[PDB]
Amino acid sequence: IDPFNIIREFRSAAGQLALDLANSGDESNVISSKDWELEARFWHLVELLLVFRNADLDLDEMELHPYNSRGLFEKKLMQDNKQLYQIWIVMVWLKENTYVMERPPTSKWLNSITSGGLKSCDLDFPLRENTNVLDVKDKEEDHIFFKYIYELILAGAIDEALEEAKLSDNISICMILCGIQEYLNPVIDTQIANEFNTQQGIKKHSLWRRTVYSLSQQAGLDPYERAIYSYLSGAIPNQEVLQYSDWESDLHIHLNQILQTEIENYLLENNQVGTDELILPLPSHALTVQEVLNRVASRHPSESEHPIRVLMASVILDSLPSVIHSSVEMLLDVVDKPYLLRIVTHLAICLDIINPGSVEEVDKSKLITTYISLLKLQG
Amino acid sequence: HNELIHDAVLDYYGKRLATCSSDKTIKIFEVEGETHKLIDTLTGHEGPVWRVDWAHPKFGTILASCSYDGKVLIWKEENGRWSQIAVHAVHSASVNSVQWAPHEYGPLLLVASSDGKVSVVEFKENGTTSPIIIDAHAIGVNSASWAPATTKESRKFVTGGADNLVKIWKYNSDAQTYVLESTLEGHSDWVRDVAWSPTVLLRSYLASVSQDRTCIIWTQDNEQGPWKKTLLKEEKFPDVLWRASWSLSGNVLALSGGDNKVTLWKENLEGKWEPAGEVHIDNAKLIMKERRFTASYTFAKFSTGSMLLTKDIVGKSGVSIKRLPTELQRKFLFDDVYLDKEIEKVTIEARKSNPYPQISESSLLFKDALDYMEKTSSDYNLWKLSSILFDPVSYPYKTDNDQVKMALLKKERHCRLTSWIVSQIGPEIEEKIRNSSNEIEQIFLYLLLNDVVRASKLAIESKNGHLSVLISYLGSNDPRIRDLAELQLQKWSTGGCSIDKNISKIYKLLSGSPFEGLFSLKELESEFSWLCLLNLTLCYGQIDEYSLESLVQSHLDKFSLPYDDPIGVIFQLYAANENTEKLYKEVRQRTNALDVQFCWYLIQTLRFNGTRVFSKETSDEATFAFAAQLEFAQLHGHSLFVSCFLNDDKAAEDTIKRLVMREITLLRASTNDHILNRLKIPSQLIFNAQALKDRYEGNYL
Repeated sequence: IDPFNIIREFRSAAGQLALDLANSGDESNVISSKDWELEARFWHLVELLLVFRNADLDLDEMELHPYNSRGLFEKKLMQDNKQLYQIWIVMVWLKENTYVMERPPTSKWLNSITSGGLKSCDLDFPLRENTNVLDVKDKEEDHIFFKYIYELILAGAIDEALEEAKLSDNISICMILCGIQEYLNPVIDTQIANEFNTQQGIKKHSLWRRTVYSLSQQAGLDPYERAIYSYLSGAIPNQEVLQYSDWESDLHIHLNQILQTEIENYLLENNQVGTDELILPLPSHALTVQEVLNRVASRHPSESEHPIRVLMASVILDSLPSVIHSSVEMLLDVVDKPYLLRIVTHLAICLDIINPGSVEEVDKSKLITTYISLLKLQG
Repeated sequence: HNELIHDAVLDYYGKRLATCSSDKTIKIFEVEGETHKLIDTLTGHEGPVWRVDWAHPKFGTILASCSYDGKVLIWKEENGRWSQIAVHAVHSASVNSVQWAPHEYGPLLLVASSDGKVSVVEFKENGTTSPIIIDAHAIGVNSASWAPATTKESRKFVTGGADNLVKIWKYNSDAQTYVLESTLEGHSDWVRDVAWSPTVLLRSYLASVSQDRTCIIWTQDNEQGPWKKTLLKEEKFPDVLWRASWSLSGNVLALSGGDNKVTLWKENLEGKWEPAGEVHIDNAKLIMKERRFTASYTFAKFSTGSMLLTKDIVGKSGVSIKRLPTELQRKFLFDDVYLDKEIEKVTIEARKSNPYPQISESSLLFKDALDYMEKTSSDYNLWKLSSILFDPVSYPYKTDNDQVKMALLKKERHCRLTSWIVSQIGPEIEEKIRNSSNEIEQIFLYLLLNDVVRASKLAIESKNGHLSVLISYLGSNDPRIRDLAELQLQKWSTGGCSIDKNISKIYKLLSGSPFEGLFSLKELESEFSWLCLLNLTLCYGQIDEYSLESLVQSHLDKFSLPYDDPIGVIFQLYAANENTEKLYKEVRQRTNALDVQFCWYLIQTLRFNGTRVFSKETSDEATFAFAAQLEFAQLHGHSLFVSCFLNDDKAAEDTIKRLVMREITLLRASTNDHILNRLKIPSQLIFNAQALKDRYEGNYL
């Protein structure tokens, strides 16, 4: 009996209130309505993390595939560790929330070939060996480029990303971004024959990762470009590139913790990774999510204060209940108070329709009182 | 001058020699090693003694000799004492050839003369005697020989005459004599000698030596078919040839020329013969002259021991008993422990047309013959490779599907091959990495070692990063990457860009096809071994799309290969699966690069593992060769074992029987718990021979 039938209609209006800004915003209403589109994006994270409950988990267990050494256990080691997959569910939710701009650049390195003796050099890679023989205009047309790719990779539009990094004749680049999308080899693996139909992956990605990271820390090349590489490996994007942080410092610092356990996992099984394949060192960070939302809290310009962002914080930690009980304490005191902000109490009825529905894990007193006081103080 | 003779003959065991020179005398010798013991001289004759020959040692110690006095004599040894026991002189001219028919025909002798007649005389002290005679030739009969036994109807013998012809006869019941069956007009002068082939294969063989210096070999499959004529070589010999003798095993043809030298000959898959191991007064004048006989009279008849006798002066009787030139050379063969543990890998069963044992089940892999060698001798390379290509890989832990057990086997064998191309190409590339002041070229080379690891690691130390990442996209045959490579390069052309030569090549290894691309790599023929070029299309080529066999082939279609390379040829087999047998004959027809022992172990291990298609006819051919090789080397044990792998039952019997009868005291308990018994050799065969030799050593001691 999905309770979200009412919520879905809050989330619906929340989103349609995002569209009243485009027309004639430009006053306090473009700002206050940045709160509405934040609610909606919260009702979604809520709508889909709760959904996460028992669902034919038994026959899911794939057991005729282990020992495979197929190096593609993502399908399994993201199905057995329900914790990590939960992380992921958040990421995909964050990805559908990134911005995506578009700006007017083809024929790759144009003005540098025509003029520069870079003809002997010829290729990007073979260039870093010469330091400062990148000419002007080119070094900029390439810059805007990796600003469009970093922005678009963040959003997880990988597909549409390579379709553009090709249109600029920057194919050598595009190639690299194929180790990230595939990041492992699916071939004649039984349980998966219904999807791929052909061998479409790249072995030794655990080895390739430590390569692209060696690329991100060389620093000789573009700031943004240098940044997109690190993402695909780990979360140390160049600080000169960390200016922007919607909640992307979230999306990334998490990818850190995920593609790490992922690595330390296929390592634990000795199934996909050779010992001599690890060229560059990489630490196994136990970045517990509860500690990651905290180190990210110092990069929250009061972005961890907002009503809605305190809530997305608990929804992530499953400590949503203690939040509703720590809140009632205030509504009993009446002694200022965030529950006098027009937006927070519509979310107290969130905790009113879920708790009883999902587990019935919330007191009938803590509930009952905040049903009353709400329907009481309305305008 | 010095001791000069005309003919000589060893017996069934080769411990008794005989010589007959123009001194009208014979000389019987007791041969024991490199020594020659004279027993007695024979004074019987009135003219130059031409030839001699022993009769089967189941009739006693007998010797026949003919001379210019047209009188054939029969000598016998009684408790040591030599004595003329009979006489046969029914010819008006001089007698020439004397040979005892196979023992199955009883004590029977053949005799040819210059009067143009041939006679067959039956000697039995108790039994009845009935002589025969035939007008064979026009100007005379120089020689005649008995055909191998097969009902007295299948008795045939070939004759040669100074009328330039080679006639064949057959014992007819009706006529009470030998009627004419075939004439063969292939010479243009005096036929000096004709010998029938003791071989047992479906085809019969005949060798006719001429005075016009030619030599024809006649073959026949069917029993009433046409005798196919075939010159030994399209050009005529130096001098005039005299003798023509076959080896009891292997179908070898020793030939005695007028250039005082003897020249051996063997056959091929073609039928055209390639040469085997080379080795080396008063009233008497007219006699020699009416015999159109020169002063250069050499001779060479094979012995029961498949050994070759030839006149020299190195010996107390100018008769060397050299051992055949065993071209085949392998160290581990001479070992008894190899034979022993090699039999066990077999399940021996007797055939359905005779008790004679023949292999039914074989688990012989190439791996086996690797422990008995060194990891250095050139062979180990030739062998271990075959052991990785054609040897049926096995996967320890079974798996859900039969396709999965396949692709895994497809893979494990793939890695063995490439991990070997490394071991060999090793020194070639390793030394080509010293000569380099181009760190990037140091990469492309390190990639020919299938070492992406130390390759990409280097790419970074090269101060350039990107390629280091693309190097890691190597082993896997991702399609979208093979696509991009070709797209990146096509956008190099239009750009008029100048990419470092060895960096665009690394890029060409991603397009899954480097030797045919836009930026092709065929150029690399110049400095890089053909093998190494192959190693590329094997590691970075389209592993998954094609079949490991097919793929290896799609590289040959790009290059010719060392026309005379053992390892190089091996691949060419692996290459064409459906026509592997068609190409094996196509190979040996052009190059003696695969060992005689190899051709067998190769076609035999492949036929007992269900790897490829093999004609019995062919299998036998290379089994004959190898069976003889060991035999010439005197290893009758291992020789016997190989003979087992014979598919023609009528052939095996003759090969096995004869090999055992002659060499029994060497095939006894003293060697590995009765080797002959562990092979399922007929009980009656042993007993027939055991007491045969005992009959001999009695008369001798």
